[PDB]
Amino acid sequence: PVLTQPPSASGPPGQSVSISCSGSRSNIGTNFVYWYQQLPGAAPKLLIYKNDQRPSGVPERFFGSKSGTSASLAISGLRSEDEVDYYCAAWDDSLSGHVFGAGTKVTVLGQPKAAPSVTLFPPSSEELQANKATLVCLISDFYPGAVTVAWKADSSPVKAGVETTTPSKQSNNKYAASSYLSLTPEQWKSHRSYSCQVTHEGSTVEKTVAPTE
Amino acid sequence: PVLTQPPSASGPPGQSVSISCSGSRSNIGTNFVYWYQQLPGAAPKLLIYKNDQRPSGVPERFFGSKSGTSASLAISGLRSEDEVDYYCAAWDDSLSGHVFGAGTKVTVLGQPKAAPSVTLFPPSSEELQANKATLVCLISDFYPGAVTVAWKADSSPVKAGVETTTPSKQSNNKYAASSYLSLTPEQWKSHRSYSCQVTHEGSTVEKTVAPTE
Amino acid sequence: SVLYNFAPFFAFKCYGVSPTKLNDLCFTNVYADSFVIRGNEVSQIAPGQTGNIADYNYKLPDDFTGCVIAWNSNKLDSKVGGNYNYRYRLFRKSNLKPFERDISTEIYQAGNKPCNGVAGVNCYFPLQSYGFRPTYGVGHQPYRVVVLSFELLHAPATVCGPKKSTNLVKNKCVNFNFNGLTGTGVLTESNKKFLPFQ
Amino acid sequence: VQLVQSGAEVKKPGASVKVSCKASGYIFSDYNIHWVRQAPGQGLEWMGWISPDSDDTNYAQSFQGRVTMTRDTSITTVYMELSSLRSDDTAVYFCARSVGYCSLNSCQRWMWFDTWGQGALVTVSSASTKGPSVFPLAPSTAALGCLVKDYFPEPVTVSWNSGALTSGVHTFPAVLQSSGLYSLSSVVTVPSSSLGTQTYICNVNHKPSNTKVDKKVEPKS
Repeated sequence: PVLTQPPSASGPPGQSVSISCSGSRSNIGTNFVYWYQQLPGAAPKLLIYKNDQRPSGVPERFFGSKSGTSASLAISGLRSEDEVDYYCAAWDDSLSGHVFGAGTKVTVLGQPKAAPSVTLFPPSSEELQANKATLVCLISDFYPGAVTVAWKADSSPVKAGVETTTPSKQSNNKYAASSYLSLTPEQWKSHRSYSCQVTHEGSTVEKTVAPTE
Repeated sequence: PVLTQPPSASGPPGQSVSISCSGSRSNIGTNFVYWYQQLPGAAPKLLIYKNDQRPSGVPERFFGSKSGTSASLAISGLRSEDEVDYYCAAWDDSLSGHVFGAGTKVTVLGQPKAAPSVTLFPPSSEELQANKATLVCLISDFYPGAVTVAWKADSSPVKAGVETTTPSKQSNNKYAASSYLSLTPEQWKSHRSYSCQVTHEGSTVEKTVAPTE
Repeated sequence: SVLYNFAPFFAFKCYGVSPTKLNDLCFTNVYADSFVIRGNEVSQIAPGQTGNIADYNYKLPDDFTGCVIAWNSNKLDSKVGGNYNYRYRLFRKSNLKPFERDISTEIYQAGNKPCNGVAGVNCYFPLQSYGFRPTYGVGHQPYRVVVLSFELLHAPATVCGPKKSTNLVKNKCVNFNFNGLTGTGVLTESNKKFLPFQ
Repeated sequence: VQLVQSGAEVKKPGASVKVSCKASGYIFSDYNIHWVRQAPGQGLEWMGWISPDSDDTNYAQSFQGRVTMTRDTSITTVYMELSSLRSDDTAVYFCARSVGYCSLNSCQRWMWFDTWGQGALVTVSSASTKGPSVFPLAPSTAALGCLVKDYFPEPVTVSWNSGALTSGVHTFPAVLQSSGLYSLSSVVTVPSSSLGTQTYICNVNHKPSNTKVDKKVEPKS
């Protein structure tokens, strides 16, 4: 048996939300359910233990309960400046080991899109003198994330190890992503025009450079 | 498949509470989840429809959400004077009929016990004129309820159709219960002492009468 | 002749033979199918046209051989509440081949999340219903759009309208027409005994 | 909107009953009325919808022929002819209002139940109504009361001192006996100094039997 959790929690601020952790008959009900939360880039911390008492260090803000197969963790609204992922833990006698949930990250609920800016950097001659050539293009100044970057030689797209890095959230309220592509100098100089396209879920721009300067 | 709900919800006032309604794969997710609540002794009323719209007639107090198999109805605190049972409804294509939940009744969370008082009423001569005899004893002025009443002949408690009525809530902040037992005049006059005992979860008192007056 | 007494129409532009010359050319196979759409969706029901309901529910190829018959219907399919029976499917995978119906109930996925029955932030139900109220305007009312398609070179002609029968004239040299057997002569009652198949 | 109707009469097993909730204030040709029963201590079960225009209704997986359905556009009230009433049918019957229109089996997912109000009481029972022959019950501060038996159906009203006493008058819950009888108990409290001196009476009124008995209570002799 594998314990399941939603990938993310959709919770708007100003009104109460909660999460559920469904299990099994030998996992939930006969044993207590513990909830854990971790800060982004830091250590976790227990939230509710034994389903009715709470640790010292948290105000009267959270509530947790267990009812049969699933256990609910009632939350009094949501703070926009404090968003953490939640965990669900229990015990199974047949597995004889602690089982942890998938992890539910609470997300707030609408902002308009922005205008992305794309740049493309051709390799320098010092890279080409080592019998190698790599191409990288970057996307920035866009909100929100979840973008896909693909290469194009203005005649047909090329797939020679194309990867798409996951977007990362910065501190200036802006999402960023990049794509890398490494080739050989024979194929790099075969095409005199290279570009990459970005997908802003409705917006697409092209950054065309030349392999001269 | 059948839809399950907890028999009752344990919710303290002043803190957020929520309920979960787990179903099947063809029942939740692909179809919207509707929550219904009814007054004690009156008609029901819909609470949340289509999981993000609310009907006109309720303030911005309640919230409902759905996440995969289970749907959560988050409640921002609890009013002691307003406690109602909650329902969960959905649709299943295979069963081709609407399915309703078991019903979750919210309950507040600690008061000390009281002193029960028990009386026993022997049958009158007019009842014995009809070649019949019934014995009834009653319990009142006890808090909380969940009491069990059994008869006693001071030598051997008798089982000739012994039943136990469920406790009922009155208006003067107390519960009440009773037990009935109908017999024949031959067995009724066989024993010269009859009594019944009550179980107030820690205290037991006896009410002994005589079949003379 | 029983075609134009079915309320005033809304769109009757055609892309081929004239509707009045259909009696002069006898066909062999004609198709009939009907549906209801919003009044803002009547425009894109055409050979080679894009739109919302253009490539996801019903498409038309270049060769059409017919046209639509769209009129106003607001006192059969419109209620003071809702009419949720009619629906349109727009969360589809790819292009739809014209003249091909499709029915499905699986939840469409718009991302990389594997949805096998769940409806997440990227997976949505592919069947969206309409809403028909008198509060809605003329451009938001259901129109019973019916389209007729004609087929050629499958069989000899068997479907076409009336033949305009007339009276009979006796004892006069006139020209006649008996099931394509032309000729000029005088009609006279016979005494022969024809077999009942000739 | 409104859903007021009359209370359903108690039916023995193997009988027929009709229930109908009045519809007014609108036109009864655009909203499909529903029906559902509220079983005590558990959930609800559903059988189908009623379109008030034509014959296009269906049935559920568990109810094939036990429910029969009939519309009436002249009075704009739906009619029902229930058959084969058993012990599982004992529940209150509510007609559920619906918004929109739904003829097929895939259009009601956006539909939500609009209005509930004042259902009827249906209880399937073998032993049924009958005139009571209740005899006084002897008493044991002191307590006294009169217990009602051999009557059908629930409930009855116990009034003491011709309705001049109200405090302490509580209707104790009854149970389903093997013979089908009920037992509603009402008790009052008097001081022990007056037990056989002051005359005490209690009145129990039976609605279908039209029997009103002002029975005086006496100690056992």
